[PDB]
Amino acid sequence: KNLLRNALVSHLDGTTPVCEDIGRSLLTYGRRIPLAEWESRIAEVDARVVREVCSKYFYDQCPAVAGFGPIEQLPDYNRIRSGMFWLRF
Amino acid sequence: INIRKTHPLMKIVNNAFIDLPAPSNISSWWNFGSLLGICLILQILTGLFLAMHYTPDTTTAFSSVTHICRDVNYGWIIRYMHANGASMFFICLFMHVGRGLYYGSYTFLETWNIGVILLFATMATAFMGYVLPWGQMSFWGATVITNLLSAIPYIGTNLVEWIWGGFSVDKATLTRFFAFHFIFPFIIAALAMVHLLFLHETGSNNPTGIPSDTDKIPFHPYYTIKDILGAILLILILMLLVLFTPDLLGDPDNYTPANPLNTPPHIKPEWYFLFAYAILRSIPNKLGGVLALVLSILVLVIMPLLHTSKQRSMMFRPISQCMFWILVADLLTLTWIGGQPVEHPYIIIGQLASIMYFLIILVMMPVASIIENNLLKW
Amino acid sequence: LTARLYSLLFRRTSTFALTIVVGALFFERAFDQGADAIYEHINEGKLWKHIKHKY
Amino acid sequence: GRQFGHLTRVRHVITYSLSPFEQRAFPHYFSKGIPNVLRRTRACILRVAPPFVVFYLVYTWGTQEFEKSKRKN
Amino acid sequence: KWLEGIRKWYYNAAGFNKLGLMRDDTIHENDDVKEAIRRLPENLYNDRVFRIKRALDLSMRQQILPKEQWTKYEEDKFYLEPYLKEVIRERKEREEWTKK
Ligand code: HEM
Ligand code: HEM
Repeated sequence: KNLLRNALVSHLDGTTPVCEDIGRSLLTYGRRIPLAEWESRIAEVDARVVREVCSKYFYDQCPAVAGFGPIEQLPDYNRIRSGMFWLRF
Repeated sequence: INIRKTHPLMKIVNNAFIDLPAPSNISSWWNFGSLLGICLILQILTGLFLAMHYTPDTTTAFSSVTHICRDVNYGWIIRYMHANGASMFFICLFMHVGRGLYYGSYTFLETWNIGVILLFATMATAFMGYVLPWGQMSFWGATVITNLLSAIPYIGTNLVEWIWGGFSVDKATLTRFFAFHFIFPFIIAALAMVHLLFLHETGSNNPTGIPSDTDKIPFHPYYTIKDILGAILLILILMLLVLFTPDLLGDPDNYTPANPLNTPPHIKPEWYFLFAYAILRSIPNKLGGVLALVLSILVLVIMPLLHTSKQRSMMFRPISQCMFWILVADLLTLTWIGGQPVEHPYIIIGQLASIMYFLIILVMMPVASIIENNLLKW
Repeated sequence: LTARLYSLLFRRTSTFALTIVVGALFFERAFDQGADAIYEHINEGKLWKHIKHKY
Repeated sequence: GRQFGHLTRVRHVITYSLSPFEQRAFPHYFSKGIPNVLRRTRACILRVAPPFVVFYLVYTWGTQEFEKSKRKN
Repeated sequence: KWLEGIRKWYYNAAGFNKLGLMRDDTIHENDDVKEAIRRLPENLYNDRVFRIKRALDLSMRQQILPKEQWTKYEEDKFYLEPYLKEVIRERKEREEWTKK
């Protein structure tokens, strides 16, 4: 949460990145989110929401892999999948 | 980081079973190695339960086997698993060797020689096992093969007096055979580990014979689940064979006490030795026959030193392929001639089949090989 | 309908192993009764429970 | 022999693979696999047969010769 | 001569044309052939490894390419023969220098 606060503040620096954030917010969200709303949604998450979201999105899903270069010693895709879920290994 | 790459045992397991680069080409013909290993430990287990219920006294050996099959709980399924698991053990042995020959994997010297030493150990082990029940066929086949060892002048006469324990197969011969049958599968397991070591040092093969160093795949969980599928197939085969007609292969004559005077006229060992037995009696000499048996397995030694084709495989040389399937039909011919006693048509075609065996494997593979060498502008 | 069963009893691997053990003893019960009913049906008559009931 | 990584040097290759869950287990199994196994059958059995049919005929012929020795006596 | 027909029928039925493998593709590899594979230009090496990788895939699935992609005896492109010649002649040179 602290890194999210400080990085979002320093992301809101100058005028050109901030107005870029303005345009990208008014396209998708339909609005620009105030920084107090950002800080409120930061404080509205503790470890419970974090482990639920990691349970929904990370845990035992089907990823997409892009490999480029000297990638022969990359494990094959079934190794990634059978390492994706824990039976506590 | 991980236990698997920093622990001295899981380094070995990681380099044998997990990070082993497997070729992505092998068909079900390559499944017989893991099936031989699982049959080996299953034979160890069933034999060990047999050893917990067995009394090697020759007067009471037959009764002991009887009490195993009757009053010890499940002693009949353990005994039938041991005998017919030995049968399927030699079946998977023959498919393993036929794989390693026909798909040209016998370019390797040392793994092949270790395999042949394994063949000697398994043949002697299975014979000692077959002698152990102390039945009629066991007793007389023991006498026959002991005398074939006595066939050598000047070198082996005291050797056979030594393995006799006396005048003939006495009780001491039975306890010697119990001990060697009871130890030699562990020597088989150690030499199988050395077999596996030289293979995992050099590398596997593939159906085409092309070196597959561009398409390696991990061993787990591809061939692990593939060999478990092969294991379930082998288990259903062996359990059908021991739960519907368990006397499909074993001799009916071997269920009598060892009458030391009879020699019933339909004497033969079990089917797996019979083609090795067939080369013997279709050659009109004692010493020439026993030397020809030894030279049969030594032909299996020699065969990597006669490869003069500039391919590795036989997947692409169809004339040599035809000759090899002729050798297959000749093997099963020798098996059936070993399955029948000595009669005049059988004498004719027995000499025919044994001469054709030696003449194909000694001579015909280099002839078809040099035909295939010249025939493709080489 | 399969997705609802995946949501219930296929995610945490400890409860997964425990519930397939529960299903394994369930299968023990059903399988022994199935084998006994089938084998007695193909051997109606010549089984010792019949003759012993008549003794 | 050794592990991955140090085996060959291959440029110029791009490989596509799909997740096993998205695909079916048997996409057109019987409707393709039976012509495939008949094709593998047709591509081999003329190389397979001339040992085995000759073996079976020699088996029946030597069987007839032994039986014919045991027909008159 | 009819022996050309023998070789043509033989290459037609000899398997490796069906997978897309030329004459230089199913070679047994002792150390001489490994020297010959090392002594190769880059793009021909790349064509060799691409044919091999496709052949490994085809022999895995036991699937054979269509009639449009087989190689015929009219178009047997053989390239590995001179390098193989030179390595054999050098090995015979070393044998002569040891038996001279
Ligand atoms: C080291 C573990 C083993 C032990 C302790 C063991 C022990 C025994 C015993 C006590 C018998 C006599 C019981 C009987 O004949 O029915 C026997 C029989 C036999 N064993 Fe083993 N055995 C072992 C492994 C093997 C292996 C690896 C083979 C080869 C595949 C083998 C092949 C046989 C054969 C062919 C018989 C004869 C079966 C018969 O004629 O009744 N045994 N073994
Ligand atoms: C004692 C019984 C034997 C056991 C338990 C055994 C076990 C194995 C195992 C586990 C493998 C590795 C998996 C695989 O097959 O690729 C293997 C490979 C091999 N074995 Fe054996 N083997 C036995 C007998 C033999 C014999 C008698 C020979 C012939 C001399 C032989 C020749 C080979 C060869 C050539 C390979 C490598 C084939 C390839 O690269 O694909 N084995 N064996």
